[PDB]
Amino acid sequence: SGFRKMAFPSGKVEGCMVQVTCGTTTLNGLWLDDVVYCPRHVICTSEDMLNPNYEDLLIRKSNHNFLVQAGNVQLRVIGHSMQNCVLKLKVDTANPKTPKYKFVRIQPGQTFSVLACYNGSPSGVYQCAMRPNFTIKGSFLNGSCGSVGFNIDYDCVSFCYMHHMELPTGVHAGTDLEGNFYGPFVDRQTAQAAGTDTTITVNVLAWLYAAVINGDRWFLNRFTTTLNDFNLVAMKYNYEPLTQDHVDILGPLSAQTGIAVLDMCASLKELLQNGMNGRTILGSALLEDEFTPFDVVRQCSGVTFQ
Amino acid sequence: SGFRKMAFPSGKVEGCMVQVTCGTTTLNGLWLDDVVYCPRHVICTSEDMLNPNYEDLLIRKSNHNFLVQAGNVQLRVIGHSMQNCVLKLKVDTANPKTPKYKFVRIQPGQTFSVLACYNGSPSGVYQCAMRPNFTIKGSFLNGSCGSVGFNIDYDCVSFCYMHHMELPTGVHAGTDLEGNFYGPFVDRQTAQAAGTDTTITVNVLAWLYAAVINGDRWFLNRFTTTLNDFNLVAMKYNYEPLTQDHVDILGPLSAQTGIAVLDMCASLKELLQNGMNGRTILGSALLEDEFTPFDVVRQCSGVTFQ
Ligand SMILES: *C(=N)[C@@H](NC(=O)[C@@H]1[C@@H]2[C@H](CN1C(=O)[C@@H](NC(=O)C(F)(F)F)C(C)(C)C)C2(C)C)c1cncc2cc(F)ccc12
Ligand SMILES: *C(=N)[C@@H](NC(=O)[C@@H]1[C@@H]2[C@H](CN1C(=O)[C@@H](NC(=O)C(F)(F)F)C(C)(C)C)C2(C)C)c1cncc2cc(F)ccc12
Repeated sequence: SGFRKMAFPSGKVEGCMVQVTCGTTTLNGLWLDDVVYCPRHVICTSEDMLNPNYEDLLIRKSNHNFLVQAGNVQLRVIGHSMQNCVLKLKVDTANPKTPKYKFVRIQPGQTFSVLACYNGSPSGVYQCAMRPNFTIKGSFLNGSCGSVGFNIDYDCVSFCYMHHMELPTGVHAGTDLEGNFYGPFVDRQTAQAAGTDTTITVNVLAWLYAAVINGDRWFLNRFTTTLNDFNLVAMKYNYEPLTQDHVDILGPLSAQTGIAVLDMCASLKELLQNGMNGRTILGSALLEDEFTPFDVVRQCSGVTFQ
Repeated sequence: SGFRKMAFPSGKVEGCMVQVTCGTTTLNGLWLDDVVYCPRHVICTSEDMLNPNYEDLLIRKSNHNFLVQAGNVQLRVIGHSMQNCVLKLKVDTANPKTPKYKFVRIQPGQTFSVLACYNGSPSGVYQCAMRPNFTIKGSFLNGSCGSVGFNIDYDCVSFCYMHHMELPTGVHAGTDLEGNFYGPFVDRQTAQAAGTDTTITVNVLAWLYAAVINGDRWFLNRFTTTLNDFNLVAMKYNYEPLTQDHVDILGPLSAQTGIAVLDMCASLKELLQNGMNGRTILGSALLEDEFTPFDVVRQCSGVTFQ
């Protein structure tokens, strides 16, 4: 038992991280087969980054303008190109540690592990959700651009996120590995801002089920509610609507606990209207929304990866 | 910016995990050089584990009673011995992935990363503190015994914890890597129980400093307090006493924020007496005590490991 924000083991990703230098800018790259992926704003200078023009900036660069450090070993760049907001640096060595991988784009509401990196050196790993407003509440300092987010499905790494920038509220914005931003953000220094967020309802319900599995039951009640009357209540407290597909996804968790999905919604309703009255759930005094139903089945059942 | 419970990159530990089978019991082992370390209760049966007698049980075993799986590769056990509560299985192959390592025993109040493992296969990584009562609030299911806790200091893995057992409150107990239990727990099936805990005061203060660095300031005040009058207040709310050495350890964080340690104690005093009045700190509605001053300097400054 127990319940933690748990990241995937990071070793397979650690073996892909490298340092990319262009000019006086150093950031992180992802080395898979003979390509290094990194944020294209590496080619910008301080005054470039105000309103930059990346096709112009890139034609003025040469392969030798890019220094790639794999540990204490240098890699010749033998080619370069831009794909959307990432750079693809072709190098003369295939990464012998290349795992089986995929480039996937995730949905707001889904979770992933982030291997925070500086100078190509992994610093720490932690779990994030893609917020409904397409930001992530990460932990990132200067030099962390190019760090990636990922999931692991048995032996295959599905890369979903590359870090580009921190917004003024202290949340983080980036791209999928094809260089397309999550949300309405651009790799320029404008006045862009997150935009209003919502709470991920289906995830909160999944986490209430994790609590019941781990013995917290005080918030249960005999009451019930209909999907419509619940979705009424979610809308007032700035929660996302719950769909029938969310109810279906919660099926396994409902069956394991014996608590019908709509009954747990009645509990959530009461928790939203009454607060928690000084009690806690899974060590939290807030309703937690960054565990998916998958995540809960994962720790409360115990699946591994090889 | 941002602040997360962040684990160390786990790759160096992942390359050490193996599966140990003896009879019908399977658990995890740690393979360093030519030795596999694992909980000695692997040699027990269901009826053995009531009041077991390990020297007797071990002399009845042979090297071939121990099946060791390193991935899909078997390792001959060529020797076995007991050291306190762990088994040392000498195998015929040195682990080529053996990192630089140390076996260290930690203090209640310190933190570490846990690589949860099943059947020798890493499942997830997360951050824990050693509670004042020598338990850890982990996340562990059947088969997770033998999973290890660790810290990384540049390139060297300091192993501090091996998982043995779950107590009835759902917290976890185990040993250091020399086989000596943390706290008053035994690898028998008795009625043993955690025993009363306290909140780790110095860690809460470190986390308030992390909040100030990340822009939460509402809990600040001009007030001050003396160490004695604060330690008075800690004792009522079941917080550990704060020592002058704790104040010294908080020095760097005090200097970076401009908030004297004893001033932050006055803030903590008010937070304990008044609650938080519906506000949050670093996304928490509770005072968090599982980040050390080191941990805070680590994310709010950005140190890596190679
Ligand atoms: C990566 N190592 C670094 N990010 C950047 O350098 C990006 C990149 C240009 C500036 N920038 C920013 O993150 C800035 N933010 C913004 O322009 C905006 F708020 F998002 F609009 C800023 C002001 C330096 C934070 C471009 C936007 C393309 C990076 C990554 N994570 C965190 C930080 C924190 C920092 F203090 C500095 C740099 C960070
Ligand atoms: C490891 N794979 C497993 N732990 C054990 O098998 C240990 C080990 C014997 C029983 N045990 C326990 O953890 C039991 N707990 C206790 O006896 C006590 F409460 F701590 F006193 C119990 C009742 C099965 C949980 C010895 C004590 C030496 C393990 C590890 N982590 C979590 C779990 C959860 C489980 F449900 C079962 C086994 C677990």
